Amino acid sequence: TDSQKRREILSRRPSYRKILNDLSSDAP
Amino acid sequence: GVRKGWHEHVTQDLRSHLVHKLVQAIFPTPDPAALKDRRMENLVAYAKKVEGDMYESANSRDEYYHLLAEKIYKIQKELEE
Repeated sequence: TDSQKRREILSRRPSYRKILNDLSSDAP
Repeated sequence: GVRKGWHEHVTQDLRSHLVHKLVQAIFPTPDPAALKDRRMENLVAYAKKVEGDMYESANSRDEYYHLLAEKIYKIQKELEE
């Protein structure tokens, strides 16, 4: 629920996606 | 079994890196020596607690990833900004 809310809202703010991508690229 | 099975895909190296990533995202470490300062040490400790907590909550590496990157986001976009 809180998961869904945070994800849903932050998905509307792509800096979150950039952080995801960066985390994936940086951390093995 | 174990930490919801997925454990095997996240070795201590990856954990340590993720802790480092959290630390850096919270406070951009200028040089490793900085970690020796209690100020930084506290952030390192907090990062480990967070990382561990997330690990012991997430039922998948995907969820764990979401929560970690989300945490980073919040700490900047929610907290300061």
